[PDB]
Amino acid sequence: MRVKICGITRLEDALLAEALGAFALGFVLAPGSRRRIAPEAARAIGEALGPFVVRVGVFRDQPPEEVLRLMEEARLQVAQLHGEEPPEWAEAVGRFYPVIKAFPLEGPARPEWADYPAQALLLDGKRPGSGEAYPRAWAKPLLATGRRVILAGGIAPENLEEVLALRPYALDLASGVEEAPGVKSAEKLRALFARLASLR
Amino acid sequence: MRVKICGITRLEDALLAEALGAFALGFVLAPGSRRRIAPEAARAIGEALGPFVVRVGVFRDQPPEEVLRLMEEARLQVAQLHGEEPPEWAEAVGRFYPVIKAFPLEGPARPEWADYPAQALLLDGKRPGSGEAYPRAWAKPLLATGRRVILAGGIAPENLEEVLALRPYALDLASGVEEAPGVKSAEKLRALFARLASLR
Repeated sequence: MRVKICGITRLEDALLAEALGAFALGFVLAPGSRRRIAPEAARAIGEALGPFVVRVGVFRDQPPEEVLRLMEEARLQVAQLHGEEPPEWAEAVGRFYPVIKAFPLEGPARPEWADYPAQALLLDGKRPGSGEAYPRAWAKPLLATGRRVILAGGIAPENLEEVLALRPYALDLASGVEEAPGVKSAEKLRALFARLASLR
Repeated sequence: MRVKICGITRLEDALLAEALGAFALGFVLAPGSRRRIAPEAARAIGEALGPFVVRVGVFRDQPPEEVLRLMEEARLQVAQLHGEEPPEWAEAVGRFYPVIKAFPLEGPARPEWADYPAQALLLDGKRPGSGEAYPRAWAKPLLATGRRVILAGGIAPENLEEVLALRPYALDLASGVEEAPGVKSAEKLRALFARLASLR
């Protein structure tokens, strides 16, 4: 199963996540987040990573002119629009980078989202980065569309069997592997990736 | 273990490699190569892929400005320099994209290659694209340096043990999983990833 570790703020965490087998790493550049990091910093960390890990930039309600300039600034490869950006904007950025669109789940997901112009659709719980989970089924309607779906929302090594069952494109983790918001736990990560291979 | 499937020329091959768990896909843009693909085609195939797979451009003795133009046209994320590119060129391309530098092995690897300015050093056979293998121990001297090394040169699901034992950063495959140059074999691709999971 593909795993993305979001909210990276330290070299230490990026390297461990990479070593454990993460396919992608998230770098939050949305002013006002509990996991925000300076673009220049995210780039420094990127100079330290290997070429086979995707660098994702996370934004929120920022004009394409902004995002594209930030993406370049931090030398990122994929843009995650976590605000409520217009498909027009997603399209403008999607013209330079693959785009992942975030969508809150206050219940069932409107299959019409599979219509949003993004290479991946992320199903996150009520609040963004609030470690709040939700019932596994709430993803059915979107997964049904066949679009690549990334499951997030309080995922952790404990309740993997659930999300893993749905067999989505990838899993996105943050709180589930942190000792604190923005700080990762070597142990948590270790077990997580230990569980996965175990559930081969 | 991280795996890159190089020489992609068809969407079906890119999709299968992605589905099987490849971390990266190679798109050859070097004139004279048997697995060369049109940059507009690499872009099109790119639009069909998920965001968590790295798109690599492969070049040979092409100047920075050409490399950068191609990377942009094909919308690729990492540049693989497979010729005799001097460090100056690697640094120039590296201002914008992570860089992988290939070294054709004709004997034990030079530890001083660790000084070349690239995020990863790829060890290929005496004749790139030939599918010819080489004594794996030859990788020791460079692996010893601690830098990220990617092993290539006629790797196939049949000889995974030896290179897997070297614990490099990643493995690069092409001929080992093809029915013909540029045309991947579904059977071989599945065999490879099954053999890997079985040797975890």
